[PDB]
Amino acid sequence: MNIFEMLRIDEGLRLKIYKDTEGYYTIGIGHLLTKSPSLNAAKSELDKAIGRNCNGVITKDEAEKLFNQDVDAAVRGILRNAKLKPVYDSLDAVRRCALINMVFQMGETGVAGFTNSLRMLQQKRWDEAASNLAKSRWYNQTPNRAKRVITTFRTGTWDAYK
Ligand SMILES: [Cl-]
Ligand SMILES: [Cl-]
Repeated sequence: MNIFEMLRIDEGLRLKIYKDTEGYYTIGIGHLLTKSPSLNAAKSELDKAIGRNCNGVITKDEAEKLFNQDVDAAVRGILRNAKLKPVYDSLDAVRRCALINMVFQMGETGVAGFTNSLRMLQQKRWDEAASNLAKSRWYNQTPNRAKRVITTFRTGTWDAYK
């Protein structure tokens, strides 16, 4: 199990524009296109992202190319963030995947907002951080995925994914 396989399980793969859990226009492997209600605002973004006229549809390769960019961007974002970096640095290899997962899903700014949980992870208080992470909109909106990530933070193993 690695970060790629983990996110691919959590996000799925779709070759045609679809709407995410929040109702936003998405494509491929969790690649957010626009928060705009316009399908046209989405087809536009998509062609801009791919560099071709897609007409809302992409190939597997194109979807994986986006996925690669987004994971890389997620990682560099954590490393550049004053709030996130220390946390990441303090963690083992499995738990690091769990933080990258949240960041990919909710953006750097969102996760950086989990002040208390971040502090508990840094202190290696696994159980307490798992409890606090659960008191969030995130967990209430996408409970199965949140539980998986949370379990990963609690245990340090890939159990939740196998
Ligand atoms: Cl709550
Ligand atoms: Cl879910």
